[PDB]
Amino acid sequence: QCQDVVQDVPNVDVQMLELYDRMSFKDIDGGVWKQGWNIKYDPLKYNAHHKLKVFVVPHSHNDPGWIQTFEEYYQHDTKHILSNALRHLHDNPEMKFIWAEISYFARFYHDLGENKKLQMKSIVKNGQLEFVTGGWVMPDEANSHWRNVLLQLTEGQTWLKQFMNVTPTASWAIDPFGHSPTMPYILQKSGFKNMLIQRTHYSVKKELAQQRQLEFLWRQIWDNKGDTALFTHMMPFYSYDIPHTCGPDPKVCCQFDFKRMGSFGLSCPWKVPPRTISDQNVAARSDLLVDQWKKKAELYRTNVLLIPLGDDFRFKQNTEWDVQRVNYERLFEHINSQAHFNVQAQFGTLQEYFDAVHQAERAGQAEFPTLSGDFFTYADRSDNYWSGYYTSRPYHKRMDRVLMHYVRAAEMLSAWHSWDGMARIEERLEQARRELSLFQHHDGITGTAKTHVVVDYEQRMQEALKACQMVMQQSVYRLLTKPSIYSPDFSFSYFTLDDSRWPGSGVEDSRTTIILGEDILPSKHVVMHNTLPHWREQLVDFYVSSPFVSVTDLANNPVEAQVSPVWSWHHDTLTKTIHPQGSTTKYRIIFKARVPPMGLATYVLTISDSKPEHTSYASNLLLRKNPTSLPLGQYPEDVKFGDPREISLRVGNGPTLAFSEQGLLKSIQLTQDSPHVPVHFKFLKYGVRSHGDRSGAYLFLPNGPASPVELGQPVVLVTKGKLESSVSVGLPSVVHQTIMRGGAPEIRNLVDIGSLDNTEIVMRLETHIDSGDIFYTDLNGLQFIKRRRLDKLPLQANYYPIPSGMFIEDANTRLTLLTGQPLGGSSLASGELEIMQDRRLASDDERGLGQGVLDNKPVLHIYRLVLEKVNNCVRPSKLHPAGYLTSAAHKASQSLLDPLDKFIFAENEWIGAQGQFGGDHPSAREDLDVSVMRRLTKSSAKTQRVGYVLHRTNLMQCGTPEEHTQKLDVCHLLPNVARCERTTLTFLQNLEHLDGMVAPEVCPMETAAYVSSHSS
Ligand SMILES: *[C@@H]1O[C@H](CO)[C@@H](O)[C@H](O)[C@H]1NC(C)=O
Ligand SMILES: N[C@@H]1C[C@H](O)[C@H](O)[C@@H]1O
Ligand SMILES: [Zn+2]
Repeated sequence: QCQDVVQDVPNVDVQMLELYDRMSFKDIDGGVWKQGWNIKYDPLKYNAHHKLKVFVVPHSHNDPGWIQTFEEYYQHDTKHILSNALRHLHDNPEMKFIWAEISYFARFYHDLGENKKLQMKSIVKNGQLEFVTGGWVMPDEANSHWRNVLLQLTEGQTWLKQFMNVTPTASWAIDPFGHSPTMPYILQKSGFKNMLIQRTHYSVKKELAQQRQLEFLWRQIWDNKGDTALFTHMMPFYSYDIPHTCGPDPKVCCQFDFKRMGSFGLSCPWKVPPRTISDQNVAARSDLLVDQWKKKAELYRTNVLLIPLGDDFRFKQNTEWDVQRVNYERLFEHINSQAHFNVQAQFGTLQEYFDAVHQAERAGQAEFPTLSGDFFTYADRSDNYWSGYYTSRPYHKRMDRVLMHYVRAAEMLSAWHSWDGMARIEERLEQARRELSLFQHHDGITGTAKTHVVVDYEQRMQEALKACQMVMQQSVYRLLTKPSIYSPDFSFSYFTLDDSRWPGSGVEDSRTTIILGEDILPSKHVVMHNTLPHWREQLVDFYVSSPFVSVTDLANNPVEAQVSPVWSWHHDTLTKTIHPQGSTTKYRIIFKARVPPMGLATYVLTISDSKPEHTSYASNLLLRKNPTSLPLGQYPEDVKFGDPREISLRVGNGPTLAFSEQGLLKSIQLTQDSPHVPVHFKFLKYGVRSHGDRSGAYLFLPNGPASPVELGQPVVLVTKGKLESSVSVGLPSVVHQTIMRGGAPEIRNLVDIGSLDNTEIVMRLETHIDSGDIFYTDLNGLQFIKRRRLDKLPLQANYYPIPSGMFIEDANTRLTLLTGQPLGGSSLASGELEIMQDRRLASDDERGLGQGVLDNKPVLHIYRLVLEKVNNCVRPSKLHPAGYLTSAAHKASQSLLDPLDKFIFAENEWIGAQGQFGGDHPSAREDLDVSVMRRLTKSSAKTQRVGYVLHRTNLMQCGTPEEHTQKLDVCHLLPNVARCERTTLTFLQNLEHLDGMVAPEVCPMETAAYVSSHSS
């Protein structure tokens, strides 16, 4: 039976929200362990029959971009680290090394001669070089979507299986800025047995260390039974560098970083340098080091101790390999032979550490606590909370979500067929997956890299978008053209993509107008794709060169349509106002597209000489004092003008929205009867401190609560149509738009912070919902976690990642804000929600980036706003740490992240065109998604294989029958199935051979992967 994820509160030893409520977070000086205490141990704890086993694990943290680009670091540092690791591990059989970032390792290995490839394979096979995690990168855990965490994990592990014949089962995450339970969720479903984390709040490290709870079985917050649990090691100290990994006193541990004696340009800030180990000092040196090790061991439950030995881009020079290796070997020889220490120390790997810990556990020497929750928001010291990077470089955060969807759609659309090598499908998909995967790095999507590195990530993602477009349009042409007519040129553009929300109106004028005319071209085919596994209707829009356009399906049935002007906003330097201009040569046509599950639907746009029967025209009202005319070319309705005033709008039988005279929402009425519920949007600004620590790309250090943006008398544009209405207003730094299509409104903000230095712009919602101190935010687009706003912590500590949505509720009412981009946000008072839009910061914030954030560019942020009655919903109890979306909020999120794709046929006539693809595909319940569909074999494989990742969310029961759907069996989506297997989520291991070749659907909050084999 499926676990109930709502009604049983798991019993765990440590529940992070409960721990937060209880903890006092006092920042006291703990002595040499600044954020701890003076650790004491009983020397008689170890003896001949109970020794301390110490694993020193050499490592090198290699950022795939940060202060230099990926390729710059590869040429300057990483290729030398890997070349010298190969040499020194080969020559020194007891030395060990771990490696995390497969993007760099693949970059290196493919440039090796065969002789060196063979030597590399041998030091991996014999266990000297060990891959940890084996993702393409070490990803951010706050802003990343779980689908892209899995994508990058799969990209790295598929490479490693192919070329190194290994699949890591231990994860190493020493640098992401706070940690998410989405990681153990994905890793445990991908064969992992152990993971390690580091950047958790210094007060959490102290609290868990005092209880010896730094090693725990980390389960998901809803998991009563514990089947999601993954053994997790949290490192105890302030950094992963050598001063903070040997033991609690960095002034002592720095003396054991043998790269700091001077010739390498490094030194010890605690003013005592390392000394070369010799026969004359090894006993004293070992005394000092073993005492640090035994203090660190006090914080953990077994007699097996992990000592990382590394730092950023370490193990580069041959002289550095020698100075670390030779000095540690001298220490190990002395320590291991001096019975009075009762220690056995050696170089080891991460897996070796975890294997020895679990051998101790099985021998009955330790029992580990259970834990649920997350580790946000991180602070490394004092009040320095790392909530700034939840928003930094928001243009690229939004681009991540656009590319996420494009990769999914290109892999799915092209998976239906096998393609000849000449089509370059696999090549373009590999490039797209790798550039998106690279951006999941903890200096990519986080917005914490130097300006020229951000430009490199953007250029890579632009090439990845172009790759996706090529694959998608080739696939649409093949899926919708009569097979005996299909005659592809794999370099040709049969369709171009039309995307209404990226980069966005006002960000780039990149959309193509469909040009129709009696003397050039009467009509145009367009095609919509729906990547979701259920039938979808959704309004779509295109630019057209006439307002007199009508739409038909490919059975020539008329489709109701609305035409609206194309409005653009200009900051007018002559009048010093922000106001809209309408085009006099292009127009927007909007209509409802109905598209099969995982399918395609074709429509035709036809010009006529006059208003067509099934096309209506929106009215337009410009509210401002001092108006001037707004001609619209051939558009048949004249614009109307008026002074600023409150206005109300309703589309279809949907909610009625009321707006202030400044163009901002004031209330929502859900039904014709019901109350006008206050829901007010407001824009505010945070500044930066003029004394003490400055906000930068990582840190948010506001100078108090936000202050309202002074709005003046902004110009408001109201467009009212049968199918779509909107209110748009030109505010300082934001063109804010509320769009209504008959259900939950859509909000679009065109955010241009301009030259406003030391400013963070926030969008706040004010309501009467009696939420108190509780609010909910998501983790990686996968789950919603309960937050409690703690007044004992500063403002910036109450900011959390908002990777896809947030909500507040009381007994009767909920307000959910869904996002199309990860941003930071909070609820700083009962009834409020707020989300940061952009931040422009002049100073560096002392974490090594060496710049502020002064490279802002206009970005179009998108949202959905769902106000709902929830008193009839079956919700978790007050003690449950999770929350769950309603059906309407989940569908609104899907509308933002995986919209219909739109294709415009590029030539004048499409011969052989077909009207639909996928009409026979099952329309699966609403809580189930086909997150990934990917063909895993090239055309030369006799047995083709297609992989699917199926995710089922959990939606609240609120009494809507909402029913009859068809079972989805992904293993029968392609014909001639010969086998169906359940696999790990990376597709790399078969877990179950399935009866009747049927892939079962999954339980709420579960994710499974299946591979179908076809003998076609
Ligand atoms: C891959 O490793 C497995 C595990 O022992 C081994 O049996 C197999 O032969 C290896 N494949 C090769 C040799 O590349
Ligand atoms: N350890 C530092 C943090 C910075 O953001 C970059 O990821 C470096 O590795
Ligand atoms: Zn890093």
